[PDB]
Amino acid sequence: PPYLPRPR
Amino acid sequence: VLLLDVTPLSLGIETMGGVMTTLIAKNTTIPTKHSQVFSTAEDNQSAVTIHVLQGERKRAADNKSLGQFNLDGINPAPRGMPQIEVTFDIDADGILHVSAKDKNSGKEQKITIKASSGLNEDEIQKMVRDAEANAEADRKFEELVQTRNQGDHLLHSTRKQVEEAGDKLPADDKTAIESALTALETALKGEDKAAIEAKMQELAQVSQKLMEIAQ
Repeated sequence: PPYLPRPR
Repeated sequence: VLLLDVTPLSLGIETMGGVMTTLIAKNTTIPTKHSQVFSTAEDNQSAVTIHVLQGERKRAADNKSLGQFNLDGINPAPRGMPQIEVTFDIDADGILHVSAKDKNSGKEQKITIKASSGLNEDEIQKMVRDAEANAEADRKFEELVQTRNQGDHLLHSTRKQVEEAGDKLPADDKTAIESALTALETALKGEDKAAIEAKMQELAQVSQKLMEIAQ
């Protein structure tokens, strides 16, 4: 799985 | 048929290091749906942002943003382990539904994106030729991002270790580690992969006693 950024 | 109703550009989301990952390819006939599993970028990440994008570029920043929502409440885990299921569904009216669901927590969030959203017909032709002209640059960008993401992971892990180490780590080991973290962060903003890997190296060389403590 590719990864997702967190909310800024 | 001589006519087919299609989504004219690829649809997908931003993933770590400013990459677009495609869920529906350009020219897919509607209605259509597809899902793919994603995970968190850093250890213990508690929320993810789902930035929905239309376009053919591998650089997220060069695609058209359609909307964004966060999914909160992801339980602590090492990075890459949570399973965040992302689903795009385009109905026969051209309305795009995107949801994300965390399989461990059961939590889910979703948005609706209306059919007139995104690029108009002129911009669609532009976007296609732009991605063709930039095919090889985008392949190099994707390489650069693999290395930047490794560098980003080391920076994160080392910093967590510094924190957890407290006073167990000698003060001049800490000084050298902080310098090497800063140099690695500086390098991450460049487009040279070797430069990044060289700073990861310079960091690991000042990190042996910390690796010993953490261990």
